[PDB]
Amino acid sequence: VPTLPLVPXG
Amino acid sequence: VPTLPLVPXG
Amino acid sequence: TDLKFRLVRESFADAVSWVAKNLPTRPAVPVLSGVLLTGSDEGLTISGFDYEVSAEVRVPAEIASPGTVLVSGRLLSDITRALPNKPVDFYVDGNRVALTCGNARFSLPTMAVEDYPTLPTLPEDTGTLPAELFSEAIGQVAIAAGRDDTLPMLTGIRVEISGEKVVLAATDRFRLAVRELTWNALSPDIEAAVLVPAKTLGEAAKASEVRLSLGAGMGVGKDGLLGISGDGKRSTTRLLDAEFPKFRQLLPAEHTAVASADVAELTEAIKLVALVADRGAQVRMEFADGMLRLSAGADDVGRAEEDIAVEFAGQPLTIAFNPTYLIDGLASLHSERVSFGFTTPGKPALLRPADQGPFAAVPTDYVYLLMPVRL
Amino acid sequence: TDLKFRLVRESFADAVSWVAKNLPTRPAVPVLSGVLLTGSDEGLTISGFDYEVSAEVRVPAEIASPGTVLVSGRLLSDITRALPNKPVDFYVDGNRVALTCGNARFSLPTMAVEDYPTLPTLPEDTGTLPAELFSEAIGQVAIAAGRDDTLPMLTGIRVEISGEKVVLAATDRFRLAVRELTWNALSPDIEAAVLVPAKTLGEAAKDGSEVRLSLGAGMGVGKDGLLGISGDGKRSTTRLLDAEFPKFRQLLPAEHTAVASADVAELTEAIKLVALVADRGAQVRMEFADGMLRLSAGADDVGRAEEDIAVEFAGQPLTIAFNPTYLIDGLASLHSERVSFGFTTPGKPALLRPASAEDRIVDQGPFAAVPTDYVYLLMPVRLP
Repeated sequence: VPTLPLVPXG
Repeated sequence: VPTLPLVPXG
Repeated sequence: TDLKFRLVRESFADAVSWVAKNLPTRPAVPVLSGVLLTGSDEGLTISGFDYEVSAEVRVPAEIASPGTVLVSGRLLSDITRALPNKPVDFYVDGNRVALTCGNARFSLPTMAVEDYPTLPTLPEDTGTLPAELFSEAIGQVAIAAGRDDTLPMLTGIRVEISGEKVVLAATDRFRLAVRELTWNALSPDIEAAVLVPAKTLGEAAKASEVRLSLGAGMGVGKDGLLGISGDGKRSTTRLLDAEFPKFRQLLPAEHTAVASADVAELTEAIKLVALVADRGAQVRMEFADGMLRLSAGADDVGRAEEDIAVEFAGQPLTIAFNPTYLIDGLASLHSERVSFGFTTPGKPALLRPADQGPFAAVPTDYVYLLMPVRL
Repeated sequence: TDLKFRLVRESFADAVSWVAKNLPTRPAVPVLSGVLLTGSDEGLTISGFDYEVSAEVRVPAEIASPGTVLVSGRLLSDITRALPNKPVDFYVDGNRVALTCGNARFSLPTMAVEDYPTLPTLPEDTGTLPAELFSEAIGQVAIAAGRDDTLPMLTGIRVEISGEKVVLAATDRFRLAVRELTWNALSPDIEAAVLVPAKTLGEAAKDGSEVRLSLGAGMGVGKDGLLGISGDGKRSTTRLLDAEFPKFRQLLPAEHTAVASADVAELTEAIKLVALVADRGAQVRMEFADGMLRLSAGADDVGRAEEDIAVEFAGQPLTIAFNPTYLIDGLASLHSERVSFGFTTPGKPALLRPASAEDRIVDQGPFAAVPTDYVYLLMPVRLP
């Protein structure tokens, strides 16, 4: 269950 | 909180 | 032979969901989550059983190949409720069920049919009555049953039968509800009393003529089962072997005071004043002078009173009740007005549908006897 | 002077209930269960404090004697909603309130007015917009907010203001919802962004004329730490979140390898059907190609499901999987008959945006992002 590629955050 | 006078039972 | 059939979605969904509604939420063993589907020239039968309650419905269907299969019941219910509104094809291919409908297709595992208990055979038919009366009467009495399976003598609805006359009774030791009715007897020498789990009966009632199957003649109740049948549906419940309390001792023959009120107006007033009752413990009813002063509360949280007009006669009294139990009784009367019969503030109050005393008890087909709380 | 007034029950009940909705259900001390009632000059003001949201309402009333009093708000709300439909008389007699209405009488204890915390002053007005638009926009993005206080940077709705342009955004790291709208700014040079707790602002979005938002003026927008919301004789303040919203604009894809559109109701119904066999409702799989969408779920142990629906589709065919709850949330937030999907790969976010039944999909790509007032960006899950 990957996260949105928020940087930082994931 | 008394019960009905059921005998037995109360 | 492998079961293969086709039938209308809504018909399928209604039948499965009615059987699945009874399935245990906490299944004692996994196989009891299944429903059994059986196809013959006599149609499609859907059944479930948890050793206590069974449910079985027959629906018309095009049976291409007869057979029997066990599949997950609530899953099948949810699927059939959500399918496209098209004919449903259902083919068992061994260990796997193919379900197709419109642009949708499901492949479901089967369950071990050899482990599923066999549905009990219904006792002989005992009597019949209209669905409306069955539903009304059970609803009126079930509200008073105990809800604690550790006290099984209270969790039942007592069913007394004498020829064409039925008496239903339930108590939880705080209220007693009794309903008398006439039914259509199917057997002559019926003088019996059984005890039926109230929750089960109540649910059967909240679901055309109803046929009760308890046996015939002197055999009534001997098989330990009640069958309920109507409209291609048929259910069974195990009877309770517990002894019902001696409820007829409680029914007062005379009243020191009698009153009548408007049911809706009183109900609304109890709900209003009980807003300041601590934990909704009690509402107090002061009766005198054609007036009911309904009150609740205390100085710590707030006090409330509403005065409503009533007919009253006899010895004035103040008597307090559990407002939920009182609303429950009022809601069960199904009449515009309620008649009360009182003796003292410490003794049961008689509610029934509707010079200075004492007042003889009035014959009626429904009583709700409610114990007061202490002031 | 002791407060004494009369007013119509429905008006009293609505006003009190609106203030009391924000009070704690388990107040630490009794004064925090209270609402303040203040009567003067033909009006009754009802005020409620809470550490996050405070609120105040004024309604007309026949004031026989001016004054202020503090009583239990939830209890008063319950009582007034259930009183007879008669004029409500209310008078304070010492430390108790006598409330009379038709044949009903209540006697309520009061609390010490001087112990009620002070309600925060509304910041300067910032701009206005229709209540309907505000509630809809909040409702659209609030669904994407995180609900875990340990990740506070996810529990807000971001409010960006650039002159007449407002952007609302929310994310929980799995979906991102962004809604743009225009409003009527009340001062020049507004260029700011704040973070408002989502659960607050979302529930508050439930009728009116125009809503006034008060976060300050000009360069002062956001400096007071409060979002004021006013309209219809009601005002409220909501304390802003000190957390920092993630950098979401770099998530928005400018180009897609595939686009699709579907009917929202048909797709919603199909997801609900096939997800019945999804383990823990964890995933549904979407195989797009040839003007068809094959939606599937499940596994051998519990059952497999498929439903095929017509879609408009162009670009590179692909199979991509989603959390079906998050997918339905996004479809339900579009508020349109159809959905437009924008894809890159099965492992990268999918862009959902509203489409009308009067929109239509086309070449075979690649496809520039279409400008849209609303986007719901959804991370896929891994295929088995």
